Amino acid sequence: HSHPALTPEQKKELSDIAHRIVAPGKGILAADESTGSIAKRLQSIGTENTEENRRFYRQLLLTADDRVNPCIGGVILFHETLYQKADDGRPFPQVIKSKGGVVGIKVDKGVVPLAGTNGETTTQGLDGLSERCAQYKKDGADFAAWRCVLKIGEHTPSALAIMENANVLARYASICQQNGIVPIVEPEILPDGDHDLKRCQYVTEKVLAAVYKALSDHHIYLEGTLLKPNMVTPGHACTQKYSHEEIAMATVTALRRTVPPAVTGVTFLSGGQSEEEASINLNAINKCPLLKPWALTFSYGRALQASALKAWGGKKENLKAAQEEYVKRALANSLACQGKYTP
Amino acid sequence: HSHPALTPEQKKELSDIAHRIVAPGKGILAADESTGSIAKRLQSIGTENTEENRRFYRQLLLTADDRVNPCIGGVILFHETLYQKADDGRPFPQVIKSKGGVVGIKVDKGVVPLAGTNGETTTQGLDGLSERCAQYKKDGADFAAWRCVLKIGEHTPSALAIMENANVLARYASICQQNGIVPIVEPEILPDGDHDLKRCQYVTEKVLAAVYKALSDHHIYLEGTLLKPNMVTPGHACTQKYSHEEIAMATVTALRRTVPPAVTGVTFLSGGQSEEEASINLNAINKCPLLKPWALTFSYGRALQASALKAWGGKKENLKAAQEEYVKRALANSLACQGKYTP
Amino acid sequence: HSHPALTPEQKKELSDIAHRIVAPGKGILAADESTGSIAKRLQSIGTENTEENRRFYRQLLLTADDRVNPCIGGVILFHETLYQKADDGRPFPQVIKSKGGVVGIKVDKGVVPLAGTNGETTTQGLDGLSERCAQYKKDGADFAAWRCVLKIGEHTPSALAIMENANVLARYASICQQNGIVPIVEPEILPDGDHDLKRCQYVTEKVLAAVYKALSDHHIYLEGTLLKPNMVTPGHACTQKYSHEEIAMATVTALRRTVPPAVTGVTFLSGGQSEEEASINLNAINKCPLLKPWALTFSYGRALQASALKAWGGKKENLKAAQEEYVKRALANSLACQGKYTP
Amino acid sequence: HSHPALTPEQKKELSDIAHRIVAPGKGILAADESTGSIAKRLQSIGTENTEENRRFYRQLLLTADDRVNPCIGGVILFHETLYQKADDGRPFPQVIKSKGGVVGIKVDKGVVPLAGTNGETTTQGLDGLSERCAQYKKDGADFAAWRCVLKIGEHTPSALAIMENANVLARYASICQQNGIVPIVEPEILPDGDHDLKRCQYVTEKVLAAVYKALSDHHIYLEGTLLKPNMVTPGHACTQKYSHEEIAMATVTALRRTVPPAVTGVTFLSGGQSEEEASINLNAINKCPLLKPWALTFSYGRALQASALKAWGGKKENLKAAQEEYVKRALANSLACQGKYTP
Ligand SMILES: O=C(COP(=O)(O)O)[C@@H](O)[C@H](O)[C@H](O)COP(=O)(O)O
Ligand SMILES: O=C(COP(=O)(O)O)[C@@H](O)[C@H](O)[C@H](O)COP(=O)(O)O
Repeated sequence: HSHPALTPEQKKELSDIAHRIVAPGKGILAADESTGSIAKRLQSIGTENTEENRRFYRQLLLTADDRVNPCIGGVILFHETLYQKADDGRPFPQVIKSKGGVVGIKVDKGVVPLAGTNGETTTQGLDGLSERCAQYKKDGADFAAWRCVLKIGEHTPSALAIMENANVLARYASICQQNGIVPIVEPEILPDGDHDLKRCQYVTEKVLAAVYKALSDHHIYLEGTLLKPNMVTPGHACTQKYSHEEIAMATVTALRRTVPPAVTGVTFLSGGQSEEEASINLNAINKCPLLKPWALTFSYGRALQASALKAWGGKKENLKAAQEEYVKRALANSLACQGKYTP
Repeated sequence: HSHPALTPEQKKELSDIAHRIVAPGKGILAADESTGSIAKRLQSIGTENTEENRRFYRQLLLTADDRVNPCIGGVILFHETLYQKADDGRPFPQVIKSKGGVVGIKVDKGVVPLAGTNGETTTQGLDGLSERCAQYKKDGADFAAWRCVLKIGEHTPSALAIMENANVLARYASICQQNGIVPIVEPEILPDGDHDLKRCQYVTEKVLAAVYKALSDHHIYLEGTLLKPNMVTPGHACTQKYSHEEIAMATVTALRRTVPPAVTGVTFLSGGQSEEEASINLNAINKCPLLKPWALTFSYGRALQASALKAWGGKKENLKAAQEEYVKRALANSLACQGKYTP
Repeated sequence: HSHPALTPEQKKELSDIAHRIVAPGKGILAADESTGSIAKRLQSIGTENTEENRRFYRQLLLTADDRVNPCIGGVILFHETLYQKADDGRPFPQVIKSKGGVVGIKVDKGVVPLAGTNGETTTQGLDGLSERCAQYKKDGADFAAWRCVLKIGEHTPSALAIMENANVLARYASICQQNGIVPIVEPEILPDGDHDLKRCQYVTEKVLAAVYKALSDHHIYLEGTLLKPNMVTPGHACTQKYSHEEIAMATVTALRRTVPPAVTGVTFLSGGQSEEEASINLNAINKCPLLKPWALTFSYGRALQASALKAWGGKKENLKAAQEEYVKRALANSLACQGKYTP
Repeated sequence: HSHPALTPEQKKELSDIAHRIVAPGKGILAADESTGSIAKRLQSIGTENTEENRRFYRQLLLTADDRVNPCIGGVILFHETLYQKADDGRPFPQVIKSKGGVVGIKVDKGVVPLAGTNGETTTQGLDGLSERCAQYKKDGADFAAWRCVLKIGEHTPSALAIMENANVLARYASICQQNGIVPIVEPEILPDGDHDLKRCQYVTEKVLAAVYKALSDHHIYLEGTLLKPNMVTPGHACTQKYSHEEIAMATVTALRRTVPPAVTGVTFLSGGQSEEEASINLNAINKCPLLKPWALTFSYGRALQASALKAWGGKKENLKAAQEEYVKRALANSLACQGKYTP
């Protein structure tokens, strides 16, 4: 029966925020690398994993010149970062906002093993999520991030994996919208394996269909949501080669038959793709002749920081050289999400 | 796992047929009134329900002048009719085809009561449907019709009704596509009751979501399908009044959050709407500012024949006057499905 | 909500019939071999597949001396047989009944291929099943048979196969109970393959769980039903050997964690098991130390007729020798379903 | 596919623990009243809600004379209590154990509102539950408690409520079994409302069916689990009166058609029933002529402490009088779970 989960005013707030993030030419910078995640980053460039270093590396990205402004409609931060400040004592959420970006916050607590499965998982973080979202909202966050991981293999993703992960994404999304936070559903399908393009498109189609059915069961406002899916590509170990147009067609197709037009936008994850690779693919996708009723932009992390982190190396004197690489990719991906990339 | 239900060639055939039916400005004429259905029609105009009369009334519609050609992309026939001929010994499927229309055939066998429910039902017709489709395909049919009925009330549509009806529509759709027949999924939600616009949009959204999840589970090719849903409107007995723009917004909205863009088209059912009423609403719908990734056309029966049948009255001398009323509505609805309706 | 599918009087009738069939020491004789099924039988013994021969072979079994009376609580017949008569012009349903047996009728119309699957199927026969059941009930039938086939392989039974087959079994069961016919749910899992005991128990557990969840969704009266499942055994081509106690434990276990105690009884199918083999296994099952809240009897066909058909060979003079083999197995299985078999 | 969630040794440990708790004549004492729960208790008897008072009241129950030993097979504690000690510095888990009881621990974190529903909820507590269970196991706990609340009303329990609550109970159960903790599934259906016995039995049957289907999907070992359901009774505000035999029949029936015989036992919750009332009903239930393949015992809180708490009143001098009332109810319920009660 009709028992509204959201009021017209609440729907407007969520829809407004969602559109802002994926506005034309705009994308998302994923700087939510968790503890163990960012640790490896700083490691690859002989840099002590200290809170100060993390605060510096983050400030480095969030303070890049204004050339990045029209390219970044949103940036995801980890809990720690959301409460750090720039050298001028300015809170990071303020830095981002001052540059026209929307502040996002990762609210999930990592994946957990699914018993009785073949190395499959689901993710936690629902406990006290409501009050957490109410706080984050007060502290400048307007959208959240929650990653679910699925993988292609012999008997995976299993029916349990798909069903459980889809249900948890809906619970998370539900709680988010209750606190004025735009939830970004992220049902990532690992690119690991030797499977081909077809297998990926198939699993993506099945997974995405289950995801939105769950979202419907939990009464979630699609307009006030975003989707962070994997692009459709062959396994990393696949022997067969495919073109950028082929993965672009497979991607848009898989999305066309599963993602309702009501969904405000799609912010792809680079999932192990090189900076250039992820940009070209995003461009191809936006070039696909088919009809796309939702924004097809980016939500990259490594594909946006790889070069930067490298140019940084931990040396403070390398601040400019590092930021230049980032602004470079941001500009590159701002065009791609418009189908104008031209390297 | 990847076990193709359709080949690329099979998908092309189905997609091609689907697009033909809903090509710009084109709609569908529902002349599949069954035995007891068409019986009441002929009754309302003091006319014996004889096979010859039915053959005449049908010929009357299928032979209207060429003004109807660009307006009719498809017409659904009942079994009997599919094997009848025009006065010139020309098979009806040939008449339709010669005018550029695609021939459709109703394959369901009516609704059956769902035990343990409050007057709810599901529909049968799956037995030997495959061989039936193979035959119909050979005899000129390219798409099929199967109607499922749902109704809004205290505890209806129940979870069983929605789940069962959605599953049967998928089985039907699956068998159709296996025989080169484009299945038109028709999950009609009766307009009966005193419920309002909101209640209808809610039930439509929930029902449509279940429908496409089932279609996905049964591996059906969305591009090779059409959707024949009810427009979103208040109950027939609703006290509150709504405008054509209001039902147009409620309709497009309900569709935007449930119907994947891959679906080639949506052919609305008039469901008790007057000829004019159904035309204006279809126009409003196509006028809705929102983004519509699928064709929003018509699949009317009464809203296309009401006046004709009346002008006919059984008198053969009234052939011209009758056909004129039909051509009138066909032209009226061809514009509407383009958002250009006049008064 | 509470909308009774059955009245107390209707539930009593169904429960009563169900208990009668599986009363202590009683089992079921499956003589519902269809057209192509019984054809091979008569073939193996150089006998023309004529209606008269079928009528004779059937009469041969249904007229065996009274020693079989306490052993047979029910016998399933094919449509044809249900309307045939014994040499004395006595209708077969009357013969069976006069011997204290309940008459059953197969109402399904065979399996159909499931598109998009690896050789998987579902079964049809729901069309006009209601009126069919009303007739059969009038003509002496009190319970029905409907076989669904599932098979173990790489990716089978698939989620579609399990879900579809479980739903159809529920629709069938629902219609049956509406017409005073006790439905026997038969979710057979082919023993084909080289899988082991564990794999079978696993699939059986998963399949059986889905079956009863569907039965619940369709509001079916468990007490007024029976279950005709496959025993838990290794694939026919399995390399590993198992004892009668091992398959008995695997069987009872798989049933204990899926079959609600409300289910009046379980009538196992022999599924390619030799006459002796099926008897010993049924005995072991009834000997299992675990707690069994339902009757664990038989519903054999070949395991009950193999020897008979052979001793017959088509020769009318062999009537006695043939019936003796049948009575032999019936007596053998009457003990087994009591755990008193005496090899 | 076959990917064992539990080893034979793990299954044995869980099954063993489960049987111990519900051994003949034994029941469970629910002393897991949370913070706000036990607060009201101490309030009703003018007693400051201090940790010392709670420690005393708990010690009071866990140290009752040995007459309670054969009556208590298990007792559930709240986190705090699990780490408190008796006056002799003996850890509570040790007190319980020394008396032959199994120690249980509530691991859920309360109910949370389900958005888009009519006051419906689900419960949280899955985050870090694994490590929590590993710790509790080390600290003497062998089984856990997790309460899900459902309620009967106009459109409740809704499909979302039933589906979500059933899935969370399965996740909880899954994690528990991975850490050698026997999970007790508690899908409580509030007795609030003016509904009758029939409505309750219906909802209980539907809810219980969904619960076990979920448990199956998550591959949980039924033998290593217990069920804490509500007895089937009319709403608290129901106008119609029923006998103890009537609710006993409705209860056993609802359980017979939903709870697999593999489930080791059922520990009913008193849910607002008076001490006497809960005892008589438990007796009637065990007196029901129907077949019960699982233990039908108790898991009471108020129905076991009501009189005690009252006789205590906070006064230390009232220790004996208080414990006597508890031992009284424990003895009363030990008989009831055996069908030998006799007021
Ligand atoms: O003819 C129709 C044309 O539109 P569709 O809904 O078929 O598309 C509709 O108007 C329905 O048939 C109408 O409800 C007839 O119901 P009836 O009066 O016979 O009891
Ligand atoms: O007759 C039977 C008796 O037991 P039920 O399984 O019917 O209970 C079974 O033995 C099956 O019909 C058998 O697999 C026949 O298959 P077929 O050789 O014709 O290809």
